[PDB]
Amino acid sequence: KETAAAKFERQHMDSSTSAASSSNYCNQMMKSRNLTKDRCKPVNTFVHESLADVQAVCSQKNVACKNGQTNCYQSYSTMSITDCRETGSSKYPNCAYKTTQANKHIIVACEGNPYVPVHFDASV
Amino acid sequence: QVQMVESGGGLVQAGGSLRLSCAASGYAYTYIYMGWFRQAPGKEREGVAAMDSGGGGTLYADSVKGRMTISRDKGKNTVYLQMDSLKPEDTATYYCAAGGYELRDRTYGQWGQGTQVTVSS
Repeated sequence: KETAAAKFERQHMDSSTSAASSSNYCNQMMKSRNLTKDRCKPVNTFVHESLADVQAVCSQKNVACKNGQTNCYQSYSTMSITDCRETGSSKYPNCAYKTTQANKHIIVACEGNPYVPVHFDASV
Repeated sequence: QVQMVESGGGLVQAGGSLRLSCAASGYAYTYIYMGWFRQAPGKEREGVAAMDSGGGGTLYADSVKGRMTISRDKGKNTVYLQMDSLKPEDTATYYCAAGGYELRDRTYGQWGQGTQVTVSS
């Protein structure tokens, strides 16, 4: 199966672009990153920073994760992110999303050797 | 960049008490969890004890519970392991770890190099 690190890159990294430039970005990316094959994933965030910059977050401020686990890390700097939120009329298989671009601190859960992001927890 | 230091091991005798000490420096925040893991020759690394920054959330491996005590300085990235009566089965390399959750090895991102404890019996 996909490694946890590779799954995080597929589901949450978009280093190719600095921001989402179209209101259809989430419709396109949720589909193209295989997040709508099994069901419409209701919410997902993509990070528009280099992989190195996101991996570096695992060496930044330790915080709790929303589920109460304690291996989360908050970025020192804000990062470009796109939040994808499923619309009210969305119905599988035509999963439809609202795209919101913002510049916020991110919180990721980190694991492994090398110690890298494995879950996207939150932004603030 | 973070300096993880842990110490206190060496050649020791069955029945003795032993204290291992660990500290992180070069980190500008607080590690919520710190703990101790160990690996005996030819065996899997195993969790020994962990504790959170408030001095709670304490957990021990079943085979060491009641025989060793973890502690931490409040407000600090330090952790300690007080071993009450060394057994032969306690021979291992002991590692301190920081920044994870409970005794989940993969969740910890900072590790000391390990201090060898060899128990004679």
